[PDB]
Amino acid sequence: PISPIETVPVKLKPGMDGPKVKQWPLTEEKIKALVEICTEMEKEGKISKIGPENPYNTPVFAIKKKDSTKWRKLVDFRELNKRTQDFWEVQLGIPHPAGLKKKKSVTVLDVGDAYFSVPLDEDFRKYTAFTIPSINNETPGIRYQYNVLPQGWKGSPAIFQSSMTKILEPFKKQNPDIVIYQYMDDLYVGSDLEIGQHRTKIEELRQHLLRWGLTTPDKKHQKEPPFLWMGYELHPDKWTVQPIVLPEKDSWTVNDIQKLVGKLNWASQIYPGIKVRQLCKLLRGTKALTEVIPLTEEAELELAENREILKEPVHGVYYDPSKDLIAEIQKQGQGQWTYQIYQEPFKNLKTGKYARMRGAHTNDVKQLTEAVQKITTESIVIWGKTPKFKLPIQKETWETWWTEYWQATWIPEWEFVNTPPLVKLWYQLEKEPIVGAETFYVDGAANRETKLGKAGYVTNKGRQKVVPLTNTTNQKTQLQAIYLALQDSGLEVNIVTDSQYALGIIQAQPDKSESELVNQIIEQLIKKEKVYLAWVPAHKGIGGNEQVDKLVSAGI
Amino acid sequence: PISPIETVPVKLKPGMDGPKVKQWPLTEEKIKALVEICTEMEKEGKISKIGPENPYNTPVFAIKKKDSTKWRKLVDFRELNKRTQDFWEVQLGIPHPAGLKKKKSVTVLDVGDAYFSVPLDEDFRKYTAFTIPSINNETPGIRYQYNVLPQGWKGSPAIFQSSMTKILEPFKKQNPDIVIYQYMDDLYVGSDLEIGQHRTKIEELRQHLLRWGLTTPDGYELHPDKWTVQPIVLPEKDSWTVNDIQKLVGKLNWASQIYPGIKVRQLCKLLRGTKALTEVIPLTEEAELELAENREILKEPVHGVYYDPSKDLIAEIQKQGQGQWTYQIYQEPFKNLKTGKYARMRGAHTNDVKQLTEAVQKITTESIVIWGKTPKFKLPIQKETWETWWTEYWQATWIPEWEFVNTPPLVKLWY
Ligand SMILES: C=Cc1cc(N(C)C)nc(S(C)(=O)=O)n1
Repeated sequence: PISPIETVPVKLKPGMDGPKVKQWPLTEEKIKALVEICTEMEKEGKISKIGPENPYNTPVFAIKKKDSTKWRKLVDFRELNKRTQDFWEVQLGIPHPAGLKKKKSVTVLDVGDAYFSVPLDEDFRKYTAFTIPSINNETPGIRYQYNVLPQGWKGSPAIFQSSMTKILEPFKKQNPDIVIYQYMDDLYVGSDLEIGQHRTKIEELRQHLLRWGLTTPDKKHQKEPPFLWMGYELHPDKWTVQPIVLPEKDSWTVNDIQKLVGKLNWASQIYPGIKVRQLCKLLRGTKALTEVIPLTEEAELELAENREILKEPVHGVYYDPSKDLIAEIQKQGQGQWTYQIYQEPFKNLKTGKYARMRGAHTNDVKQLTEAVQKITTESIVIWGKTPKFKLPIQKETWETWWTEYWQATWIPEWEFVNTPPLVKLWYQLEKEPIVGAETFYVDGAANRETKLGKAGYVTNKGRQKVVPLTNTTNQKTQLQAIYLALQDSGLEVNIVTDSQYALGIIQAQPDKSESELVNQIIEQLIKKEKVYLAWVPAHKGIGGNEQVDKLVSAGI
Repeated sequence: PISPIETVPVKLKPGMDGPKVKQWPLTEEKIKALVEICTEMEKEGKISKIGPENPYNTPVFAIKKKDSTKWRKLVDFRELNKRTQDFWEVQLGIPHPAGLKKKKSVTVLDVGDAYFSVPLDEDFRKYTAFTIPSINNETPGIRYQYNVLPQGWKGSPAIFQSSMTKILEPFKKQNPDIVIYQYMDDLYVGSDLEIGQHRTKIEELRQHLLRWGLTTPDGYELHPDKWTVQPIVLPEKDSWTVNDIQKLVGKLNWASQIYPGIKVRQLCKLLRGTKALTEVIPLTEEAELELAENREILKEPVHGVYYDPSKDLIAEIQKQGQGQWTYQIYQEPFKNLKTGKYARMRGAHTNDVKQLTEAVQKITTESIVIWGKTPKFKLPIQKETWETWWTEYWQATWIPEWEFVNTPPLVKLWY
C-alpha cells in the first residue's frame, strides 16, 4: 500500500524548472508492456493520469531485458535529477560488518517495495510526469504522474530513509533493547531475547510496519546460517562477504554500466583497491540510457583488474566492547602497507592495504605515520574508539625523527613489533660541517628560453666541474649540480648551495621520490658516511658560490 | 527563557549559500555527550529536529573545558560566520577597547548561556543545521537546526549587544576602572587591582550577571602586560668559521627585509675566495663594526607597522624543538605586529599536536585581547594528523581559521 506518513516538502533548485524532455518512443512493441505496468500501478495508487493538460515530461525507455521474459519500465529521471534541490547525506558511509556486535537473535526484514510506499510532496508530483505513445503517431498518447517516491529520483533514498526512521521511532521507544538498523530495503533487527520472544517482537514490528503502509515478507527469504543484510553474510560467530562477480558482457547499455558503478563502489568499503573513478567518464550529460557503449582502453583495463580483487572472498569477526582494539601494520612492496585490526589474536575484524603516498618526496617514517592516521580515523568511524598499535619501528627511530623534523607529528599508544622489514632512516645529515672534508660549492643555471643549462661545482681543493645540459630547468640543474658533488667525492663531504628549493627536498630526508633524479641523489646519499648540506644567498658575492655561479652562467 | 522579542532579520552576504560542511567522525564518548545535551536543548525549544530537505550542515563536537570537568557542545560555525560576517551596524560593539591590552589582569567568562533567550530569525534557522553522527553509520544522523541565537555564531553577540550593554551599564558605573570586552561568547574583564581584589570584582560580576539572568560556569587568568615581543638576535660566540659567517650572512640578508638599514658587505669581504667550511676566519675590525652595528639594529623595535582593521591577521608557527614554538602575527609579509615564543613542556605533555593546539589557543586569545580579531593560522602540520587530533586538547569556545603548510628553512631565522 501507500504509507500515511506526512510528505517531505521538495523544492526545485534555486531558480530552475522541470524536465521538458520530449519522449523518443514508438516501438509498437512493449508500448503494450507499459499501460499494463502503468494501469496496474494506477490502481495501487502509485501514479495517476494528469487532468487539465500539460506539461513537463521525462523519458520512459522500458527494457524488458533478459530477465527471462519480463516487462520492465525504466523512467529516466536523469534530467529531472539535475533540477531537484540538494539533500543532506545523513550518514558518513555505509556500515561495516566488523562493527556489529554479537546478538543472540537477529532477523532481517526486507521492506517490500518501499520507495513506492512513501508519498511524494504533493506540489512536486507535477514535475514527475511521463508519456506512453500509441499507433497514431499523434495524441492519442497517454500521460501519467507519480504520487509516490519514484525509482531513479534524486530524493528517493534520502526521503525514504527519513520516512523510515520516523515510522520506527515509536517502536524503538517501547523496545529499547531491540536494535534496528536500516539500509535501503534491508532492516537488521538484533536482540538478546530468547529465540522465542524475539520472533514475537519481530511480529509486533511487522504489524507496526503494516499499519504504516509497509509490507514485510512472511515466507522470509532463505534464512539459514547465511542471513543476508546489505550483502554481508552474518553468522552468530562471523560475517563473510559474498564474492562479487563482475560479469563480462558487451551489451553494456548506459544503464548496465551505470549499475556497475553502483556495485563496485559499494564493494570498495569492504575491498581495498577498487577504482571506479575512471569509467565514470563513459557517461556525463544525457546520452540515451539504452545506447550500447563500447569499452575503452582506459576503463576496460581497470574493470579487468577489479574482477581480480573481488575474486577472493573476505570475512572476519564481530566487535566486542569489553576489549581494546589492536592494529598491526607491516611494510610491503615499497609504499605498500598492510594492516590488521583485531582484539583477540588471529581473530581479525578488518584487514587492509594502504598505499597512497603523500607528497613528491616521502619516506618510510612519514609514510607509516600517514597509515597510523588513516587506520585511526577508520577505527573511530566503525567502532568510535581508538586502537592500540603494533609497529615495525623502534621507539628510538621514531624518537630521533620527530625530534629532528621541522613539522609536527604524533602517533597514539604503540608497541614495537620486531618483525620483517623494519622501518628505518636510510641516512642522516650532519648538523655541523665536517672537518677535513672537501667543501663543495655547487650551482646550476638554465635559460628559460632555449631550455639549455649547465650544472657544476667548485671545491676548496681546486677541483671543478661544469656539465652542459639540454632540456632542463633552473631548479632541475640545482639538483643536478648537487648530484655531481655527491658522486665526485669521498665518503665525507660538505655541500654548499644557493637553492632553497634543492635544500628543502634534501633536508626532508626522502628515501623515495617522484623524480628519478632525486632517487639518484638518495642513492648517493646513503652510500656516504658523513654529509653536511649548507645554504647561502645567491648574488651576495659569497666566496665559492660566486665562482661556481659565474662558471655555470654562459646560459644566464 | 525565550523572551517575546521581534526576530532581528538577517541575510547572508549576496551571491552566497549557507554552509554545507561535511561532518567529522566522533568517538563514542563524544556522541553520547552530544545526544544527551541536544536532547535537553530540544526539550527546551532551543533547537528542533529537521529532515533532509535542509541541504545545509555545520560540524558539531564536544570538548571537556579547561582544567577538567564534564562535556560541552561546540558548533564549528566558521563557514557560516564568514558567510554572514559583519552585517550593517551592530558590529563588534565598540571598535575594541584599545585599553584592555594594558590592564594588569584580564579574566575570561562564558556568557554563552545568554543567546538561548533570543529567538532566531525564521528564514535563517535553516542555515544553522547540524548533525550528530552515528557509530558505524548504524542509525542515521540526528539533525537539528537552531531556534535561538547559537553559541558560536558571531551574529549572536551582535544581536544581543544592545541587551548586554544594559545588563552591564550598572556594573561599569560602579566600576569605571574595570574594562569589559565581549568577544563571541566570552567577556574579557581587565582590572589593575591586586589578584585577591580583582578576583573578587569578578565574582561580583558573576552575581551581577545572575541578578540579570545570565548564569555562568560556577577560561583563564591572562596577564597582558608581559607579552613582550621577541627581537631577532645573532650568535655571540667568538671563533667564526666560514660556516658560522655563512649562516650569519644568510640570516642578516633575510632579516634585512624587516630592518632596511642592515648591511652585509663587510662580512662578504671576509669570505672572498673558495675556502673550506671548517676554516677559522679572523674577524676584521670593519666587520666587527658592521656586526656590532647590525646587532644594535635588531634591538630597537620596528616602525611603519600599524594594524589595518579591514585586513585579515595571519599567524605563523614554527616547531623549534625543545618543546619550544615560535610564532609571528602579521598582515602583510615582513611587517610583524607581534612575535613571541611559547614553551613549558616535558615528560607528561610532550606531544607535538597537544603543544601546537595549546599554542594556537594562546596566540588566539592574545589576538582577541590586542585587536579583537582571531588570526588565520599557518600550521606546520599535516592536514590529516591535525584534523585527526585537535578536538582532544581544545578548550575554547571559538575556533580560528587555519591552513596547512610546510615550514621553510626559516625555523632558523627565529631563535
Ligand atoms: C550496485 C549496488 C549494490 C548495492 C548493494 N547494497 C546496498 C546492499 N549491494 C550490492 S551487491 C549485491 O552487488 O553486493 N550492490
